[PDB]
Amino acid sequence: MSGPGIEGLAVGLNKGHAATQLPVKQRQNRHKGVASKKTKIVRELVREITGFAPYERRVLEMLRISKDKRALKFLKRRIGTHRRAKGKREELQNVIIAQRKAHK
Amino acid sequence: APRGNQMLGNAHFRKHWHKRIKTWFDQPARKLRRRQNRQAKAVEIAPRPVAGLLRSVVRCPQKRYNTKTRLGRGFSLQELKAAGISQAQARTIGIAVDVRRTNKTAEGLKANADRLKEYKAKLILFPKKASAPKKGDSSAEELKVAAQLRGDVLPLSHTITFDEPRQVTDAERKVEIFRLLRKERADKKYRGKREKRAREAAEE
Amino acid sequence: GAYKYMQEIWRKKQSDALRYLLRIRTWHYRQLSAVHRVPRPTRPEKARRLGYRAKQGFVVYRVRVRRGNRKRPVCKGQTYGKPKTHGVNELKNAKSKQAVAEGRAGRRLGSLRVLNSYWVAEDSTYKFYEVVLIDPFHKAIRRNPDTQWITKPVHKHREQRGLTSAGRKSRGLGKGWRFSATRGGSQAKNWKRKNTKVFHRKR
Amino acid sequence: SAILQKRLKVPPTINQFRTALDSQSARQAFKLLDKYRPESTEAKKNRLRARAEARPNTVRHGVNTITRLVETRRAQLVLIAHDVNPLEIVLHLPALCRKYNVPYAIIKGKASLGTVVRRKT
RNA sequence: CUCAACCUGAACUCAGUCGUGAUUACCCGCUGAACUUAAGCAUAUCAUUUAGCGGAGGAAAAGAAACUAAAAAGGAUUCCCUUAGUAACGGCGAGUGAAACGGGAAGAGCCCAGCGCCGAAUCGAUCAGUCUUUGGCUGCUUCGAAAUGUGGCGUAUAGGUGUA
RNA sequence: CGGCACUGUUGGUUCGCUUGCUCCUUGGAGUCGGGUUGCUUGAAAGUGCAGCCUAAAGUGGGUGAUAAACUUCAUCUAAGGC
RNA sequence: GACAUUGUGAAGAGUCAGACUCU
Repeated sequence: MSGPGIEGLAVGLNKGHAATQLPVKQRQNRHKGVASKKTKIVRELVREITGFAPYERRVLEMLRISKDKRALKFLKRRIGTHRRAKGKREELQNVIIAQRKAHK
Repeated sequence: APRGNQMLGNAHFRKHWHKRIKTWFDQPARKLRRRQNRQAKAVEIAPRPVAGLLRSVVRCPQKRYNTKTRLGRGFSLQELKAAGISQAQARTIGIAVDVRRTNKTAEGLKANADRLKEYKAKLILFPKKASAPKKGDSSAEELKVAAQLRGDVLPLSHTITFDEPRQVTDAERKVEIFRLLRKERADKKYRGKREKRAREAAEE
Repeated sequence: GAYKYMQEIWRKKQSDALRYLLRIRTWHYRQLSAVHRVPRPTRPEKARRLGYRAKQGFVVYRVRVRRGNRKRPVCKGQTYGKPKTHGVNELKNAKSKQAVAEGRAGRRLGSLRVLNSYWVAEDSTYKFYEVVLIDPFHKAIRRNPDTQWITKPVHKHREQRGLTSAGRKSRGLGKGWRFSATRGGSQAKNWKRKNTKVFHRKR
Repeated sequence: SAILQKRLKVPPTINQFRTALDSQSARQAFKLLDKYRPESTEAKKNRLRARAEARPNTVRHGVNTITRLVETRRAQLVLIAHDVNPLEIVLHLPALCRKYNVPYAIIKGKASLGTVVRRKT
């Protein structure tokens, strides 16, 4: 902290030359990534039309039997990455919940 | 067969280097060619400055250089807005625009804003049609003084200044500078371990 | 619009509908010649995205390319060298199958200019690509100031010079330390620059 | 190819295009549609010189236009050609219309619809 | 079974175009050795190089960040000096081996698909006028391309509506 | 023979452009990613390229040079073009 | 040998809880 004998530190968690921060505004290029409402509707409709892939069906059966670990391992092997496998497993679990609520 | 005390050879000449040889016998010729190109460009775009667009003031990225400043690619949109110049107006007036650069600090923004203001003050604008001048357009006796500028536009100054002598204060003298530096280093080094200990204590 | 729906549907290649359609289309493609003019693009949305326009002067061909590695063309696998060069079988071509298909189309049609290509089907033996080409001398192309660029001499045989989108993929171009090997626009040019012995005038 | 299409099992979303409007309903639909055919070439010729000297209801066409109309719930009836090739061009229209509660029918003949619209298909 | 559409595919000494083959100094994409060095030799080296194939221009290619980085930050591509025989690779042997920051030459930005609005407002031949006719401008000329969508606005710096 | 600057004249063309406020809106798939194989690099638990298998998502995706989870962030916006 | 090309039905056995695996 600036004071007698200190004008700024070159090391430590408080290192840095003193400066005044402007408010942060998200750049335009940062917006890419968010689905629009129309895009979400399109994706839901295309899902309803086309259906599921064979590995998605196998994971659905695994989740039905409540083998979350086996489903995660299978999705890791197929999709490839832990992050993507977790995302796909969450989506398929949501599908399981929706089917249960609709039927029973 | 190296003999005696020698520095072990290191020459990289085991490739067919005779096929790739570059000489510099045309250095003065290239110098003259670039001078001639500059003269031709000056004639083509007179009375506009030969250097071309005006460039911004920048701070060198790394801490090894961050005490220096240099010319940039252009002026950020924030800088243009602060100086009251549109991007299109800057383009037609001859100011470089850096569409990628963004300002995160008031001091850096203000330095370039002042640079833009000074350039606008020094600018001379000729009538679009010589017969009929318009608003913002420079006056006739101003246009009579117009001359082509050579070299960088608004060149930077690299002179170093020495702080005025002052008095040594007791508050300054009482600080333990080495202990302060070591304390900062220790705090940064052991931050995470202390957080882990605090979390474990909270769980207990 | 409908184009978003076409894109999303085509993204689901394992669905029953697209599986059936691909089965039918692959069977149909297998019965035709290796390079064959097609009346209209099979994937209009993809063609539009790559730069196709339903205008006189744009044509579409279908190219079939055999899959697998590139066997080294030597007699009885005889290499006549050190063991490091004895490989004959597990050698992979430097250009992708799509680039090979684009090159075949461009070679066959020397009077046109290859613009782009896209995937349409595949089986264990063949891969099928549809290549969009432009006639650089049709007036509908020459008088349009947007497509006038491809009607210039410097754009002859882009697919033989590796300038199309697919061809560029194999050249390792890019920005950053990952793609530093091709500074100057080509690996060969960068290597020449790095390995040239420079003799300054005064030294 | 025709034999193979008959022989292979067709998923429902593809098979839905095989069952089109019966002959009588299709005739009624075309009778209604022909009342709003776009402006003819002869009509355009006659209108051009009159306008130089000096937009009713019409059938809309084009998958993008029809998709926008359906999504905006502005179309009252939609007729989808049963033989669109590639089929992915219109593979979404039945479901989209059923989702937006727009009456829709798969009718026989993209060429017939193009004739109604003064086009090829 | 008659006639009429579309789709797909043909034949034309049909009307008008276009490609082929050369050149090697430089340029772009592939293919790809061994002599040699390691005092032997197989990885390694020679070398991502002789040789072979293809493709352009007056320059080519690259090019407007899915970048560098971790400052109080830089800001397309190309090229020079320096970084530097350095980080790194290597029977860690012989040997090989960059880049950013920094100083300079030159510096110029942009267009689509998609979403959305207008929705055929777009375009090629042919005919007839007209001109400054080895090409241009006008059309109730006649055909055709185009709704499986040509053109206009518009692309990350966003963009658009309305409004001052 | 070219290049310029100014005058005349022929043809075409211009409801735009900037800044403030208001509301609406905003994107590339057999591609990315993963496994394995081969080549390549100074790139070292994979720098670049390609074959086969697998195969996405939507504040998602890529990157931050030692691999993996859980965490702070920073920085861009790939798979289209001049 | 595995994966893909590879689709449509039956019977048996085994896993489960209508599916999978095999022959």
